[PDB]
Amino acid sequence: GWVRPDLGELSKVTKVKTDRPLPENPYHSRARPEPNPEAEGDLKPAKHGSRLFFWTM
Amino acid sequence: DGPEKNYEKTMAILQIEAEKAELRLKELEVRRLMRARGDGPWYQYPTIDKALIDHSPKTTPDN
Repeated sequence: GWVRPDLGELSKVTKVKTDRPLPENPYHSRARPEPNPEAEGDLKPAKHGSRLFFWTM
Repeated sequence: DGPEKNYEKTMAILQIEAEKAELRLKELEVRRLMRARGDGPWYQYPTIDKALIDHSPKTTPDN
């Protein structure tokens, strides 16, 4: 009681239930490094202008 | 003009100058610290973006 699978019939990706738990860390990766310190705040004018040598502004 | 004119103008001159000078010193210190540690906005040199990597299943497993 078997049939020859059609062309491409035994090629589509299927699904299957497995009672095993999910591999939460397949690569066994460590703790990821923390990001750079996030910065925020509106741009207030630079204090005393350029502040480069004698330039007032 | 009265002496009060020049004198009142000149402590303001000195205050602006000092509030610039200690800022310059603090800028040298901040720039050095942020070049050394790097835990901040600038002096952060580039790296590799994580979006280039691909996670879809490959031909061979365990890769």
